[PDB]
Order: sequence, then C-alpha cells, then structure tokens
Amino acid sequence: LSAEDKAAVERSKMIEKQLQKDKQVYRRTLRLLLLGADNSGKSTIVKQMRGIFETKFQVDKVNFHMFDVGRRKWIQCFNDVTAIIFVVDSSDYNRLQEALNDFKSIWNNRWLRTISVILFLNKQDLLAEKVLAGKSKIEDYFPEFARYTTPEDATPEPGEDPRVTRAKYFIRKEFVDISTASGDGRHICYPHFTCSVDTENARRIFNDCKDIILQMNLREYNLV
Amino acid sequence: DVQLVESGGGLVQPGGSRKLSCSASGFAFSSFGMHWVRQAPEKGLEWVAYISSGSGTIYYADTVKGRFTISRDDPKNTLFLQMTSLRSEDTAMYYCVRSIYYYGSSPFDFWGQGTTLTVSDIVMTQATSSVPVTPGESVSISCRSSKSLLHSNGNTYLYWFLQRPGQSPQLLIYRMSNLASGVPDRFSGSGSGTAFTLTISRLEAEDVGVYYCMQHLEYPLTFGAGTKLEL
Amino acid sequence: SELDQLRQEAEQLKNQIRDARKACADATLSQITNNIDPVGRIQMRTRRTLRGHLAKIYAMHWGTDSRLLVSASQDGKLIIWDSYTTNKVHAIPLRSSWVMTCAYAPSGNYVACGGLDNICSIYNLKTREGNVRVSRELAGHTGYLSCCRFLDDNQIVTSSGDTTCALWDIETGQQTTTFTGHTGDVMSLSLAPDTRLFVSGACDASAKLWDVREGMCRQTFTGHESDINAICFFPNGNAFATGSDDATCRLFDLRADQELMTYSHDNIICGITSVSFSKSGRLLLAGYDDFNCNVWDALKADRAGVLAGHDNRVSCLGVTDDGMAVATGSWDSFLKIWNGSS
Amino acid sequence: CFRPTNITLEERRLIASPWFAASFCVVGLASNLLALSVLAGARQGGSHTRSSFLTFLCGLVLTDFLGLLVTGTIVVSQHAALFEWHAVDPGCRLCRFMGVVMIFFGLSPLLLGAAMASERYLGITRPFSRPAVASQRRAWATVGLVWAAALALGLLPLLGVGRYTVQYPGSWCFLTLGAESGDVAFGLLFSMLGGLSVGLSFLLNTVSVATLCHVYHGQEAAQQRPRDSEVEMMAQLLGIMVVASVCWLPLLVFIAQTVLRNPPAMSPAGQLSRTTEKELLIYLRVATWNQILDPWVYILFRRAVLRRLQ
Amino acid sequence: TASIAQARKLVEQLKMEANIDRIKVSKAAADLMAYCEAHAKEDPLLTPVPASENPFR
Ligand SMILES: O=C(O)CCC/C=C\C[C@@H]1[C@@H](/C=C/[C@@H](O)COc2cccc(Cl)c2)[C@H](O)C[C@@H]1O
Repeated sequence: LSAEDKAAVERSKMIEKQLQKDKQVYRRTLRLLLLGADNSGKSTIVKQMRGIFETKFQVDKVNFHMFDVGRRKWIQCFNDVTAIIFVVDSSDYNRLQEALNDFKSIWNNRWLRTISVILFLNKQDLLAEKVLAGKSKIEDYFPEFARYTTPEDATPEPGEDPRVTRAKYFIRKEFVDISTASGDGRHICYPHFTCSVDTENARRIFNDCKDIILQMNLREYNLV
Repeated sequence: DVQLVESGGGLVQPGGSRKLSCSASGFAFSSFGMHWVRQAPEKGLEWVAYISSGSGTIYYADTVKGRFTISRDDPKNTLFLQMTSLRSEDTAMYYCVRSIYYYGSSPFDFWGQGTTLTVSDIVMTQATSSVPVTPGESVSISCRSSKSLLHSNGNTYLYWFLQRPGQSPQLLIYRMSNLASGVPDRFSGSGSGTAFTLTISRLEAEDVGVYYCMQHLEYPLTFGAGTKLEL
Repeated sequence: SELDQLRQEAEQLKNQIRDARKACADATLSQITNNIDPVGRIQMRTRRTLRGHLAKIYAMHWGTDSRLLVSASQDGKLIIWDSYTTNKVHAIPLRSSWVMTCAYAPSGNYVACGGLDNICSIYNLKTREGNVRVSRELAGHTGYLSCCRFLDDNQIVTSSGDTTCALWDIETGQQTTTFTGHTGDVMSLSLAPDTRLFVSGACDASAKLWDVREGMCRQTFTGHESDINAICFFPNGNAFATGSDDATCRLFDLRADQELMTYSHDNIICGITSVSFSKSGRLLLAGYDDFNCNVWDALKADRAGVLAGHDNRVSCLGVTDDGMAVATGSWDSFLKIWNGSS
Repeated sequence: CFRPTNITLEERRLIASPWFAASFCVVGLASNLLALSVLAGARQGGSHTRSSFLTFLCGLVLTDFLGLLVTGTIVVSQHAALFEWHAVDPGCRLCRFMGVVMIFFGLSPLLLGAAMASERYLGITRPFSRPAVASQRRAWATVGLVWAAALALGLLPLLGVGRYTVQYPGSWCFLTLGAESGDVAFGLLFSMLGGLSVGLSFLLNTVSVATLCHVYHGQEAAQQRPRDSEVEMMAQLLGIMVVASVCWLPLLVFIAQTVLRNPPAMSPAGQLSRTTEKELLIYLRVATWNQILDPWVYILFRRAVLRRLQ
Repeated sequence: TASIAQARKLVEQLKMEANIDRIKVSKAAADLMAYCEAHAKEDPLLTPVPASENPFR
C-alpha cells in the first residue's frame, strides 16, 4: 500500500464500525407487516398502540417496527418480517368473502411461506351488536353457518350472548380453515378478537411474536 | 463556506510552550484528516504533523517528533497543536490543512489562513528559484524527486501548490495530473517517474506567486524549495 | 356501437402487425448462428466479496470508470464500493429503507435511488463539505419506484409501479416527459448506448420501446407469459433481452420488431431477476430465484456456465463498461465480483 | 509410572475382556459417523443460521469421534500388539499422552453439554434475547475455551499436581487414586468440574422442560396450533437429563469417595485393592457410552433427522 | 365516456406501430452475429485476459 491507501483503508474501516452500530439496532428490532382493507380499521389499531407508513413502538424493552401499507411485486420486500398482522372487519358480512379471498392469497404467497400471520378480527363489539339486532343474517352470505354449532371447548367471555359466540367462532373458523389447508406447519395463524378501543392489542402481538420467535428456535434445535 | 481559522500564535520565549487551535466551519470536520504545515519567513513549506479522521493514525516530522502533540476535537470541530520546548527554529507561519482520503479524493484541497509564531526522506528539488514571466506567455515549472513517486498501483503521488503573495497556498494539481476543483483549465500537470513539469498556458496576473511541488508517496511529506514567478 | 366498432378495429390492427412480423420472419436466429462455434465452458471465480450490507441487496450499478460501484439494500444504506480494494468509499443513509433501485451517474458525481416511498432521491457525491447530501427529491409518481437511469448530470429516466415511466429534469425537479401505455407495473428499464431510446418491461408481459426526445412509444414487444422483471440493451443498441417469471429469456430485435431467440431450460422453473450482456454481447448473464446465475450464449441459446456463489436469491447483476468483471448482488446481503482466468 | 500389574487369567475374559473395549469403539465410531454425515447436510443446507447450536453440536461430534479414535486404537492395540507396557514403552511418554488425552476427550462433552444447555436455556426461556445472526465467530470461541479448559486440567499432573499411572488391567493410563496431597487435590477438582457441568446441564434442562410445560399447557396453544414441536423437544431435553446423569455421575461420585476413604484405598507401596480396580474399570465403561449416546440423543433421535435417512 | 376515449387512443397508437419499416430477421440476425464476432477479442469474460492484465487478481 501507499500512504493514501492506508488512509483510504482506515476510512473504509471507520465506515464498517459505523455499520456495526446500525447492525446491533437492526437485529434487535422485530419488523411486522400490517395488512388489511380500508374498512378493516387497521389505521386505528396502530394509532392506539402509538408510500409506506411506518410506526415504532416498544413493549417491555422489545422494539417493534410496524409497516402500514395502503401486489405480487412489492410484497417480496417484506420477506424477512417476523409476523404479518392481517386485519379484517367481522361486522361487514358482505365483504367477508373478499377478506377470505385476500387472506388466502397472502397465506399461499410464494414469498410468505415462512411468515406467520397474527390475524386480527377487528371490531368485535360491532359484530356483537349486529348479531344482537338480528336484522342481518350470516346464513344469507354463508349458508353453511346454519349447520354450525358452538364447540363445547369454546370459552366465551362472561356475560356474552351464546348467539354471538356461535357467530364469532364461525368467522374465526373460516380463516383458520384456510390456514390448515397448506403449509405443513412452517407458519402459524394466530386468530384474535380485538376492537378499535382495545388497550391490550399491543400485548397480543407481543405474546404471539414471542411464540413465533420461540418456534423459530425449536425448529433450529430439532434440526428441522 | 469552508473556513479554517487558526489562533494561539504569538511571541513566545525559547523553550516555552504554546497551544495552537484550528476551528473548522462549513464542512464535515470529522470526515477529514488534518495536517499542520509551517513556512519559515522567506523560506518554503515544511510539513509538521498529521492526524487522521477518527484519530487512529498520527504522524510527526522528525524535527518536531517528541516535542509537538497534535489532537482534534470532533464534536467542537477544533484542531489542536500542543507545542513544547519551542526553539528559534520553530518561528514560522503555521497552516491548518484539511485532507480526505478515498479513491479519487483531493487531499490538501483547502488551507487555513495561518497563525504566526515568533520565538525570541524523499528530497524534492526545484533548482530554478525564480522565473521572470510576462502575461499571456506559456510557462513551465520543473520538479525532481530523489525517489520514484510512481507506485505499483499506477498513481504518481505528486502535488502542486500555489502561494500568492499574502495568501495561503492553494492546490493546483493532485496526483501529478488531476486538476483541483476551482482551478482554471490553463494549469496542466505532466510528469513521469522522477521528473515532473507544470505547464501554465496564457499566464495571468493572478498566477503570479510561488509554486511548490509536494510528494505524498510516504511520510514524512516533503516540499520542494519553490519556484517564484515575477513580472 | 361506437365503442364496439373501435375495439374491433384494434383487433384488425393487431392481426396486421402480427402478419407484418411474420412476413419478415424469413429465418430464425438459431438457424443463422448454427454454423458458428460454441463459446465453450465459461468458468468464473469470485475475485471479491463485498460485505457490510445488513439486509437483502436489491440493486447495484457500476460507475463508468469500471472500478466504483453503488449498491442498495433494504437496511436503509446506500454503499459505494471500491471494487479493486473492497474499500467502502461512502455510506449513504437513506430516509426510506425500502429502496428498490440505484443508479450511478456516468459523470460519477451523482447517485440516485428510490423504492416504495415513490421518490427518486439524487445524491451529490462531490461536495466541498466532504459528505454525500441529497440534492433533489423527484416527486410525482403515484407508485413505487422500480428503476432509474441517468442520461447525464441533469436528466434521469425513472420507471414506476404506477404503469408509467418519466423523464426528469433534475435542476428544475419537474418531469419533462411522461411515458404512458403500460397496463401493468413497470419493473425495469434500460438505456440505449446513445441515450436516444430506452426499453421498459412491465408486468403485462410486454416490452415497449420509447423515444426519449419525442416522448411516445415506438414499438411494443410481446411473447412473455408473465411479468418481465429485467431488461438490458444489446451493446450496439439494435436489440435487447428480457427476463420474466416464466423462467425464460427472450432476445428481441428493434428493427425486426419481433422475438429472435428464447433462453430457457427444462430444469429452470424459477423466475428471473436480472439480465445483462458482456461487452461484446456474446454472453447473456441472468440471475435467478434458484440462488444461481446462468451465463447463456446469446447467439446459440446454450447455457455456457453457472455462477453459484450465493445462499439466497440473486436480485441483481451488472457488467462493467470495459467488460472486465461482473458483479452479482443477492438477498444474502453480499456482493461478489466475477471474471474468468486463462 | 509403570505401576505393578498382575492380570489373572480368570479375569482376562470376564471383566477384562479384550472385546469389551473393542465393541464400544465400533458402535461409537459408527454412531458418530452417522451423526456427522447427517450433520453435514444441515450445515451445507444453510437453513440453521439463527442459533449457535450447530457450532456447539459440530464440536461435540468431532470431539467424541476423535476421542473414540485416539484412545480407541491405543486400547485395542495393547490387547494385540505390544502387550507389555513397561517393556515396549519403558519411557513414561505414552502415559502422559494417554493420561492427558483421556481428560481432554472426557471433560469436553461435559463442558460442551453444559454449553448447549445454556444455549437452549436462553433460546427457550427468553426468546427475544437471542439475535437473528447468531455469529459463528463468537460461537467457535466458546467451543475453543471448552477445549482449552479441558486441556488445562489435563496438564496439571504433568506439572506436579497428580499423576498418570497404568490402571487395571494394564491397557490405559488415568489419574491415580492415591492419598498424596497432589492426588487428592487433582482428583476432587476433576470430580468438581465434571460434577458441576453435569449438575448445570441437569439444572438448566429442567427449567427448559418446565418452561415448555407452561407453554404446552396453554389453552390457546391447545387449539390455535398443534404443538407437536415442543413434544419433539421435551423428549430431547429429557434424554440429555438421563444419559448425562446416568453415565457420568457414578464415575464422578466414585472418585470423590475413593479419594477421601479412610483408610486410603491405595497401599503405601502403591497398590489398589482388586475390587476397587474392578469398580473403577466398570464405572469408566459406563461413562464411555455417554460419548456414544451423545450423537444419538442430540441428533439421531430426532424425527426430523430420521426422516432424511429413510 | 372514459372507455370510448381510451379506445380511440389505443387504436391511434397501433397505427403508428404498424407503419414502421421492418427488415428481415436474417438481416437482423447477421448484424447481431457480426457485432459479436468483431468485438470478440475485446471481451474479457468471453476470452479471459492474462493474470497480469486482470485488475481483480
Ligand atoms: O478393556 C480395556 O482394555 C480397558 C478399556 C477402558 C479404558 C478406557 C476406555 C476406552 C474408550 C474411551 C472413550 C473416550 O470417551 C475416553 O474419554 C473418557 C471416557 C470416560 C471417562 C473419562 Cl475421564 C474420559 C474407548 O471407547 C476405548 C476404551 O474402552
């Protein structure tokens, strides 16, 4: 080397030291891809916990970086996210089939074959009121709902109408049925029952991501 | 704008100590290596010390090694030179020089105004001390080196500086052929091995001054005697 | 009535063009180049590995000096590499980390990048302050930025996912020309050597040739069955090659206005991410989803060799202007420099 | 070093059977080779990058494979070639090499077993602590320290604390169970280091099994996903807690009691009782199977590994 | 009237593309083959240079 080359290599090594500081922050942060529709209310869910709309929140000394987007080409960018938060509006029975069609596209996506889905069934309070009124019948859109009965293993919330429980688990079954269709256990769907005004939405992502991270390890130690 | 202001100079007793400061504004100071270059009255330039970006590498001239300490404060963008056991040989104008080093960079591009201190190895040769010139006429300046400045990577580490009367030196040619930013295209640097020529086509009044050739092949950095152009 | 009549005329025009192309399809490129000898086996070794990116590398572009290159990764870092020494010359922190393309200006004074933020950011590399700063942010696209290429220090062409390409005046920050006509997301563009024309490939499985000055589409090239992801002009400017998700590469001719050759293999069932030509154009290098880079014989449609040095998708590749080396970027966060040996 | 030995003809085939130590090598080499070829596919597949587990596991297989090859050939040879030890090798050079190579290749699995236990403990109890890159350079260092720490204890007899002497029946060298100050200090230190490593592996692998039970019993986990991956892991950790403790604790406890026996088990002339010479040999052969079952319990008992072989 | 306006533009574009001059594929193929042959010697990837001339030794 010459006198300027040694100085040049020193500059290159100071850039690497600056990249090292950024790598420590990068690996310690979990990145979540937030998907949904306009009526899903996903923008309210992220707002309560707080091109691409990015949000960073920290829960129990763990940093979460969530991307809100509102597609086979740009979806390859989110190939390394820890989880995908798919949000639907259960009250709107009319567009539920669109959500199921959209959910099936993401679950069976080639570039998301190892990404777990933290499914959110948003606005459960609106779903409870809609069923309680009885004006709208789910059997009109889903005829198989008539022959559906609540499993004995179900754990309804206290003070809940059994009619709501039968409908609430039926919608959840529709998405979970899609999850088990294919995949062979590489990724897991995590159904939940949330609302816009819910304050525990941050914790539900926390525990589900901890299970996702833990299941990454158990695949590594079992040589899967 | 890019500025380099030196302070701390003044009359000192022999064997004393003095602290020189170089405040930098208008550029990313922490990204630039810094040199101190001094010039004795009615003499040529003499390199004193060097501190790299990040303070990882420090070099001194043999005549000052052990007595001078060079340091920088990146958050304050200030360059320091702690001097001890000052001798009458140290009476000179001390220049603060920025230099950044990467592929295609231009080291020694900006010099400070300098501070005056008064106390109570490749050889670069410029045999022609003075050259009488007239405006509009082509002038050639020759420089020689004891060692070949051509490295195995293809670079020839030769630099050309111009010190107009009353002004700080300015970079003209870096690595023997490249023209520094803000320098008119009439200046051209040509050389091979140990012999180098600086051609100045269509000389103007501003070009009047002393021209120094410096080698950057290895430390310590050495300057030529200098060739003066006069009308 | 009027709408039905007009759409029938389009079908007649499409048949007229198809008949016109069939009229001039007297011979096949395979028949023409049957006599010439094959290139043999192409063996390339990894001379350099550029490490330091902490995420998937999505784009790279050589500078015109054939020594410096810029790479973009989705860790929000633009890095400029000295390929001879593997030294990092610059590290540009991006405001938006979802970068999808990067370009090196032919003068070497500027670099450009942009992604899902719908912005093309121009960075000045030669400043008196000694740092890289944003000089311009080109706003106006309503979709993600998929590719960008400098024409000079003041002009750049960008393709976006909003189905349009644009020509920009960097000094004024306004797009002088807008190129419309693609019905899908435009994924790539390539500039002709004289920078008077450029081709773009979209997700409608079609490649369109655009006139830069006039601002309209001159020719449309079809034949792919899926989205085109990559495109590259032939070194003489009279042809270009595309790469699609159907595991095929096609060589289209501008003057013949039709496909000349298909580069596919039965073992290859994965999509193509990047394509480039060697300096003489005899070699076609393509990056694939199956972690490999296949070097094809452009004239004879023979797989000359394989560059297998990455553990994830080869997302981009490029050949220097002097033809000395080829760089491949990958989702495994590494860049590699390849060339052969005597 | 060449202590007096008198091998009876009756015990030459019952307790000191020549094939007793030759069958273990054949089964041990086959098991490690089977678990090393199948480990090559995992490393060459590149799918194990978020855990340092493959770094530790590769070292454990190599250490056991060499351990059954270095001492494997020496013991088998002495039964056939160069039967006399004080005549074929009158110099004590071999015993120093044999004595060190036993401690190095025996205390490595205990430390490595206690290293993988810590890795599994942190990757299960607190999943968020473990980063994704899981740098291999910072993982081969811990394997290096394990190799060095095992070798550091092995060189203590060579520096005057303890000594290596030929044991019954006269085909292997080992630490001497004397009443000297050096023997007591070195013998108890070896048991303490081994005993703590086994104690640490058992203690950590209990918490991991206890932490998975809390996860497994989860009511949501019963229906949200079939949790058969934790069952595959509960079996693996339990196998470690059994094989490591059963094979090694008797040998480590035996040394601790034998050293502290009053009167000392070694005569002042330097001769052990015949029963003690038999018990040490028997208990050692039990601990030999830990190096043979480690490639099985860690690797070859996995349902995701048995599927590849078929 | 959005569809009818788009239909006129699409028809007008197809007229421009149908009026271009097309050379034979054999003529175009020969030019591509000629260019590769003429520049074959100056292609380092096709014909690797001696190690002394390789910047990436
Ligand atoms: O019948 C005979 O002639 C006497 C043979 C018994 C003497 C040594 C047993 C060796 C075995 C060694 C395996 C390695 O694991 C050694 O490492 C260890 C193991 C236990 C404890 C400690 Cl401290 C370190 C090997 O398979 C062949 C031979 O049986």
